[PDB]
Amino acid sequence: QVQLQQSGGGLVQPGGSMKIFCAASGFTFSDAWMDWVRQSPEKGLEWVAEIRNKANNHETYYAESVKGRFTITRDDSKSRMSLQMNSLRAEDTGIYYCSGGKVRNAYWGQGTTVTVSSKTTTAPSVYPLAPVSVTLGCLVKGYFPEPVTLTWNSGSLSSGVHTFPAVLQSDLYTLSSSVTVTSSTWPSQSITCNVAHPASSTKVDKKIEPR
Amino acid sequence: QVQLQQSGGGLVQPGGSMKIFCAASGFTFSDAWMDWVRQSPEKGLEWVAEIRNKANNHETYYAESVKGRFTITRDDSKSRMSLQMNSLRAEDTGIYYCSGGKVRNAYWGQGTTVTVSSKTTTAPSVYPLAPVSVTLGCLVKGYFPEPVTLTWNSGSLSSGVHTFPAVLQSDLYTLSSSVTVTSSTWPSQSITCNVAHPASSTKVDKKIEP
Amino acid sequence: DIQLTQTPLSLPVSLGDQASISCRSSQSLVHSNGNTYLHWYLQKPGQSPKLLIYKVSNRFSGVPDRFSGSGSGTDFTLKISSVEAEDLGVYFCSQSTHVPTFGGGTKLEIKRADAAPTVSIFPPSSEQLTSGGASVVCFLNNFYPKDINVKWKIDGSERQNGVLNSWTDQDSKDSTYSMSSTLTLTKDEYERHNSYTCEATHKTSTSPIVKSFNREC
Amino acid sequence: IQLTQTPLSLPVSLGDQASISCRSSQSLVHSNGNTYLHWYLQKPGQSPKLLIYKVSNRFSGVPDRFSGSGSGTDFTLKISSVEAEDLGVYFCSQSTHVPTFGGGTKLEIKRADAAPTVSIFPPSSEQLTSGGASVVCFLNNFYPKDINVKWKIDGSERQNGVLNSWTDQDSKDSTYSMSSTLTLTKDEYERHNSYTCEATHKTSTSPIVKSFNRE
Amino acid sequence: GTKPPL
Amino acid sequence: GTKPPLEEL
Ligand SMILES: *[C@H]1O[C@H](CO)[C@H](O)[C@H](O)[C@H]1NC(C)=O
Ligand SMILES: *[C@H]1O[C@H](CO)[C@H](O)[C@H](O)[C@H]1NC(C)=O
Ligand SMILES: [Zn+2]
Ligand SMILES: [Zn+2]
Ligand SMILES: [Zn+2]
Ligand SMILES: [Zn+2]
Repeated sequence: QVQLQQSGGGLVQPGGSMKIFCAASGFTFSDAWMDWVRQSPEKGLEWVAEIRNKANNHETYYAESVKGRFTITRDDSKSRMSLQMNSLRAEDTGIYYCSGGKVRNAYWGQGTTVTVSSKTTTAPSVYPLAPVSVTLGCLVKGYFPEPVTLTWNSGSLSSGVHTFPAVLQSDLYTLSSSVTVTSSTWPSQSITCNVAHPASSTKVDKKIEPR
Repeated sequence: QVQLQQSGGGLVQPGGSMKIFCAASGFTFSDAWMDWVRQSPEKGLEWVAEIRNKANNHETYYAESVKGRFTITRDDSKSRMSLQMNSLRAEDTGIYYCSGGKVRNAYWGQGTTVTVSSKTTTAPSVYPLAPVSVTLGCLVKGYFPEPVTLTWNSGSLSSGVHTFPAVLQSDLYTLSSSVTVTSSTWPSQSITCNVAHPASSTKVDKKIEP
Repeated sequence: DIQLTQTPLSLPVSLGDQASISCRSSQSLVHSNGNTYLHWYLQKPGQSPKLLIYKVSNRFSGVPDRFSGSGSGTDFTLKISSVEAEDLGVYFCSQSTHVPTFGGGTKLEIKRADAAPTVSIFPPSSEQLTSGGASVVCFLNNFYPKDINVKWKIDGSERQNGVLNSWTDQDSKDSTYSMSSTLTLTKDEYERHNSYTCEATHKTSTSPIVKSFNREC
Repeated sequence: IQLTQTPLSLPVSLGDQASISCRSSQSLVHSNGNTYLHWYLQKPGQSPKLLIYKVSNRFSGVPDRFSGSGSGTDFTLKISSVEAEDLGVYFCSQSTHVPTFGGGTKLEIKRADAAPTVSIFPPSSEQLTSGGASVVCFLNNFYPKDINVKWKIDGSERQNGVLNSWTDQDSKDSTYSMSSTLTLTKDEYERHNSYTCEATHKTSTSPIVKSFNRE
Repeated sequence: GTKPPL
Repeated sequence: GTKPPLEEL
């Protein structure tokens, strides 16, 4: 199977530098035409830079918005490319996708986020929400940057779950999740909220207790 | 002046044995922590073995992949150490560096080449490349193993020289060199290509003729 | 530049029915070599974009032939016969004849029967209160259609400052939506009041759907 | 212990800063309180040379343009005001445990952009009379590094029996050079007369072309 | 449009 | 980490 795996994303100060990478497998990479494409609310999908075939001498081209600041790089022997960014701007903030193939934009990776901000990283408060058959919740409040991953019972609880997209508020994010189970299930069975925040290397468990 | 100088490498057949040596000067050898470190296209840099200070009773250690086949040894009175390698295999091929200091890996020699083989050592043919300002060439074809040394006018001509790395096809290397000079330089001034292939004991000078 | 314009913005469709999407370019996509580089993509919820069609009508490998593209010059259409649930998402066109540009996207919505929200209210956790903050949360789950109006009322009085709303994409599974509303207050005004009410007005109910608690000081 | 070094390639302008990462698969902090993380530079045709030991100590001779930082599993080499003589392959290494090295990071110097000077060379009398035929093409002082060479015999492409070799970047002018050798039997060589070396490079849409004719 | 790949 | 030399003990 073809996989494009981005890596190296995160929080950067305006004016700062950052490198992201894309590791490819499942196809003959030297044959592949590769792109970086970013996504944002304030602009939707945006082509950023491309790097052509070995056949085509690894020719590079950059979107005018990043020309001179961004350098695309590739290693066919290691099936890897990178994007090396300098003098980053708030407007560069986005999800950066790695894309390529013999056919071009044939495949896309899951993306890595690039957030350009002077706000500092902040771990989230995790709050258990007990109710007043039965719905429970978990409130993940006051973190930066994105993302977190939220899990119910270390992931083993996935039936009846709704996890909601984070929303930003005065330089901080909040997200929530609901889980619905039968009345015979809880409080008899332990249900706990698991939240990881990679940027703060934190991982917290909050058990939902009856109140 | 700290110096570390490796000698003794070359071609051996798989299953064969070889000893390489390191000679040092410019420091108190007995105080230095020494290592052998090899480099190859595959694997890159790998630590191979080490031998500690006199103070640490010359304690030795080996990378997992050479443990039992390699033996590292030193002689503080001679400022020398060596590495005896047995049951060599293709994957032992690479550049071997002598390295050490009080700081460890503080200094590194130029290295010596260990090539494990099958192929038969072969003298190069050296051909001159005269043009059809002016650029000349030298072509060194069909040799084994590495290395050869190539110079122009015995190294006196170095401005405008590009010597290209040996490439291997089918057990034989070829390499080449170009020298670019001004028009009133050649052919009034003689320009010649000096090639040495130690392994086959060849020294040869090829004058570039118009 | 070359702007590509997608139309319509959303498209609701019943399962098994055909969907039609339009993409216009601010200029011809016909290249000097006779080729037209017009591609269609689908971004499903939570996933990155995936190539459907390249060069106007060529299905990339793996793309079911219910997906079909046609058009010329500045005028292009994606047709999706037999819409399945798993088709929902945002469909994008892009052109790469010139410096590559993307459309704004077209959301495909799957028409569904009709479903009332299950509403859940949560007072602030003792954990959050024992840190001098107060958030009241309301979940409104598994509803259709997507339009819904949520109000917070504190001692009967609507509060709109400090509200944080979040909705999911449509869920392929049952075609429904879900929403989360969070009212945040200082611990002080939280304690100044005791009736807390998450309201919500939806097609599926004649009167507001009320979920309330009273604080027991 | 795995040392993961990033990026593979690092193009930087003269005077700019460059930053190189390596991360270890376990703490490099020894139980004795020291952190044994080292940085080396291997210039073209030279052996590795120690820059920094124990995270941040510059070895003797090393300018303070070069600085190391980090702790635990996460380390960085920074080079401010990069100069061309800085080019080459950087390696991190750890010896808290059994010694291991990172994969290397190649520092490349950014350059205006330059087309190759191309030169073609027929087989020498000497090779011919030994009954063999190599035709040689030199592509000198170009930038950037990617280039494509096509051999055409009597107008017709010939792509087997070609050996190519690139130099490392030359710190003197930041360019690369490239050599291409097409090898044929003498009899095959004497069966044709038009020999063409075509070089395609970023700097132009039309290949640079050099040729000779046996006739 | 722009120069495409071979 | 492995046993260091005596000057690093
Ligand atoms: C022409 O070149 C530009 C360079 O950014 C884009 O790659 C564009 O997609 C190319 N057009 C075609 C038809 O390949
Ligand atoms: C521990 O011993 C090993 C033996 O191979 C290495 O010398 C390693 O570098 C030593 N670690 C330290 C911190 O000296
Ligand atoms: Zn390249
Ligand atoms: Zn001894
Ligand atoms: Zn507590
Ligand atoms: Zn022929």
